[PDB]
Amino acid sequence: MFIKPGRCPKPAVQEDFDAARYLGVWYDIQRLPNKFQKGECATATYSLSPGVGFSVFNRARLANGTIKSVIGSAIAEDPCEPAKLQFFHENAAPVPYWVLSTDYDNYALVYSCINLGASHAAYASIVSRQPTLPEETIKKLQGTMSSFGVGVDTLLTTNQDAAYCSAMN
Amino acid sequence: MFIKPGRCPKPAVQEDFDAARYLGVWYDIQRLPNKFQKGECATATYSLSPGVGFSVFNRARLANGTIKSVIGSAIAEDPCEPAKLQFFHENAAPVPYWVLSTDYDNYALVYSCINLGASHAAYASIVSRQPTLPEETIKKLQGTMSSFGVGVDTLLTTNQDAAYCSAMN
Amino acid sequence: MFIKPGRCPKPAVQEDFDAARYLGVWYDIQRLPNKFQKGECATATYSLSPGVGFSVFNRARLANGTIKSVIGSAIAEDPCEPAKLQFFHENAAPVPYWVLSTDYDNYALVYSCINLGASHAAYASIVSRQPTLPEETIKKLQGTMSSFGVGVDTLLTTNQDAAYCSAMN
Amino acid sequence: MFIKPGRCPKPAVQEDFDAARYLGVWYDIQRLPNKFQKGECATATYSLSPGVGFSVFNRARLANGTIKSVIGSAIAEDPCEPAKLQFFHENAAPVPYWVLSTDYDNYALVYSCINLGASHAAYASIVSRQPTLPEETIKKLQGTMSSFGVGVDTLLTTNQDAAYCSAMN
Ligand SMILES: C=CC1=C(C)/C(=C/c2[nH]c(/C=C3N=C(/C=C4\NC(=O)C(C)=C4C=C)C(C)=C\3CCC(=O)O)c(CCC(=O)O)c2C)NC1=O
Ligand SMILES: C=CC1=C(C)/C(=C/c2[nH]c(/C=C3N=C(/C=C4\NC(=O)C(C)=C4C=C)C(C)=C\3CCC(=O)O)c(CCC(=O)O)c2C)NC1=O
Ligand SMILES: C=CC1=C(C)/C(=C/c2[nH]c(/C=C3N=C(/C=C4\NC(=O)C(C)=C4C=C)C(C)=C\3CCC(=O)O)c(CCC(=O)O)c2C)NC1=O
Ligand SMILES: C=CC1=C(C)/C(=C/c2[nH]c(/C=C3N=C(/C=C4\NC(=O)C(C)=C4C=C)C(C)=C\3CCC(=O)O)c(CCC(=O)O)c2C)NC1=O
Repeated sequence: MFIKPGRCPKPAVQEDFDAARYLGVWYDIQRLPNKFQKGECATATYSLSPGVGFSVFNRARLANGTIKSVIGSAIAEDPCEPAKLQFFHENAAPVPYWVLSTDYDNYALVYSCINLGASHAAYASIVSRQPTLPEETIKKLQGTMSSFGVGVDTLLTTNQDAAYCSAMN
Repeated sequence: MFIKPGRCPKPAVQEDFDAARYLGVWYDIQRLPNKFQKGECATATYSLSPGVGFSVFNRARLANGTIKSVIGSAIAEDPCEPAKLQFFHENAAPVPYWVLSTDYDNYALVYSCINLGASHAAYASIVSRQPTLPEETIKKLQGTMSSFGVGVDTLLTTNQDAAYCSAMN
Repeated sequence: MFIKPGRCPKPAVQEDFDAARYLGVWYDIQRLPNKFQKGECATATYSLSPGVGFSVFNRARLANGTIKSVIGSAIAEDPCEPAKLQFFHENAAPVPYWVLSTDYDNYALVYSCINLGASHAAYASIVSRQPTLPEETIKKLQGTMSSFGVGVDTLLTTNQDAAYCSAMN
Repeated sequence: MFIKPGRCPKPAVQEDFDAARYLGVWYDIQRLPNKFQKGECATATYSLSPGVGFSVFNRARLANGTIKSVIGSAIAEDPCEPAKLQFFHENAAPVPYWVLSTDYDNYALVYSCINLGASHAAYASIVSRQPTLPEETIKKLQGTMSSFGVGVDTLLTTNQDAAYCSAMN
């Protein structure tokens, strides 16, 4: 995660967030540097749960070409704030997952922040329904991140090159 | 939930709890009074989840013969404490669910407590793999409940009459 | 605490809340029924703390003329939300304390809610800098309470009779 | 804080922890590397609170000779676990503080852990009533830390040199 001074901000989340339209495959496009990051080509696949919330299956391509995957469950602990989710990954403690912005069909902006006293740890990701996203959409989502203090200059562009990422197919 | 003096106790939970063996159908036998309890003939069905934890489907027979059902998800937030679950029901805030004692094939004793300052609210339930449970097992589980301050003569016996409950089939 | 259907509401809190001006003595005027309420003539005294937040000293007149007192600490866990405090009483688990409305020199409306699955438990109190408060102010604060579902005809009027309460002096 | 893979461990805390005997001045002797650490010569001063818990005043000597200090409040949220404290520092989010071991008159071992998904952030400190502690006591407290996975090889010895730390007097 990205660690820096200050307490977690509380940005606005997506209004009338509809988890049913958020299901399916998302590609990782851009994100904060992540000390724990294993790989490239990252996707998140969200699916139906017979309980509440939805199920999570994330996949990434390690430098050696091995695919690393993790399974999880996503639940909105407050049903009146359906965009403020808790993610329960196998063998992980619970972490927050906030959908700050999505149009369901093209893009989403996700934020996770955990307080560490007078510092905090964050994930922040731009994702896409495709392995790329238009520069115009990226710049708008970067504008949203700068409005709660994310340094857009620090964001890393994920490797989604078709040949490099072919091991994912 | 039943409101009583004192902060939540912390009873011992089932050693080496195995959620796989805990899945399937449980019948409500006896429980604490519950002001918003709907119905009798109550069952809990626990099933596989494609993410973490397991999925919850509870059913009860309302007075006019309708079956009320609720969907939920159960997750052990700490995998080293697998008998201390959080239940996430549609339309409810998270509640704890502690498996105090089970032999998986006959009985379980479950407890849930939320602190209210110097007072608390609790659920406590004896459940069975059949619509009845032997008196000797009920008595042993009442003894466990009395060891952390549950009053035995508050417990209600659930109506599990085969004719009254036949709408459940 | 008073148990009712529904999950906790989230009423608006006092803008620009200034704990320094909120210190000193407050008299209980009206509150929700409270099964473990001890006494009448209730006052809350808030004082400086050498750490963060402020210190709490609550007093009430028991039926046999003894004064019951409790010590606590109040901390706003998020300094950007200074009217959303946590109160830590001797012998109690943490409880929320939200200053919904105050003019610092006459009245305050305080609210505390804890979720119990699909139901909740709450405290709600109208307090005054004097042992009485004008009817017009009581009526306005009842209107605020009714806007998030408090039933006005549940509220109890605290005994603040100068002769009955004289043991408090 | 020190960040590494895995979830927070839950080590045993000091039995019958008595906050009254823990009050006064403690010197920082040894601790985990701390990405947020400002200075050397660190002391913690714990004092009476008119509310619950105790008040905190920490001081350290920066490389330029300026003294940095912070104020805080310490509260045990569960009165039955008085060694498991929450520390509320001015402008910080709440952080845990566990007294793992103390004899009140010579030494204490303190641990703080916050989960970051499949990693965690920790503080771990050996403190003393004096600017030094016997090697025998340090080695015993290091044994306690190794028993829940702390790498004693990573611990840093705090500069408590009388001449360097004279700016603290
Ligand atoms: C932004 C919020 C965000 C959260 C809450 C998050 C948490 C998170 N992601 C994980 C894995 C993972 N997370 C991803 C990918 C994603 N995960 C996503 O939330 C998204 C949007 C993607 C990208 C498409 C992958 C591929 C893994 C497994 C490999 C790895 O650990 O890097 C893990 C578990 C690590 C483990 O088991 O070792 C956590 C706790 N990651 C995030 O980026
Ligand atoms: C002891 C722990 C215990 C917990 C944590 C618990 C929680 C719990 N049970 C619920 C419903 C329900 N719970 C049950 C039944 C059960 N529920 C069970 O956990 C068990 C063991 C049974 C019985 C076999 C049923 C039938 C419903 C739906 C009907 C109703 O609302 O009463 C709800 C939601 C109510 C709503 O949406 O209005 C909560 C929060 N109930 C408990 O009894
Ligand atoms: C509305 C929020 C509200 C909160 C958070 C609250 C909590 C609260 N009040 C308590 C006691 C008490 N609380 C009060 C009085 C007050 N307490 C107040 O917060 C206010 C505004 C007054 C009144 C002026 C008194 C007199 C006691 C001690 C007597 C008693 O236990 O009833 C206790 C501890 C009980 C014990 O140790 O047994 C709690 C948890 N009370 C509330 O009314
Ligand atoms: C081991 C638990 C432990 C906790 C919970 C802890 C938390 C903690 N210590 C802080 C400051 C501080 N903490 C210390 C010192 C100490 N603090 C102590 O808990 C102890 C035992 C000492 C040492 C004697 C000092 C001197 C500061 C202020 C200067 C600095 O930020 O380094 C801050 C606030 C930083 C700020 O306002 O910028 C936090 C959150 N530090 C810890 O070491």
